[PDB]
Amino acid sequence: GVQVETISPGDGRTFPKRGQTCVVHYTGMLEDGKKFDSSRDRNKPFKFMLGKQEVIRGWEEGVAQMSVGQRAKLTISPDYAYGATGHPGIIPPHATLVFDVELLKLE
Ligand SMILES: [N+]
Repeated sequence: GVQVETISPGDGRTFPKRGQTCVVHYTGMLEDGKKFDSSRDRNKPFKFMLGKQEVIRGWEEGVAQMSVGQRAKLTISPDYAYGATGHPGIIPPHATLVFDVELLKLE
């Protein structure tokens, strides 16, 4: 499953619902602490609709427990990320990923 640890609190009341577009900034890291992706480096926030399975299971379940403005660290197990196959060249098999995600707003 996913484990959420608050880094900085959000409003404590606006949680994302199915069908909404979440606008976030993130940084992906492998268990070692090595970065592999980051909307921050691209200086452009990422958007995805909750429920449309366009991101890994772990983001859909973890981000749904965050509120607007909150910045959290998600620790996601293989079964909720890229599985046994991973994504060769980028993500190793059976990899536990750590994301530093900040929920900027909802649309
Ligand atoms: N995968």
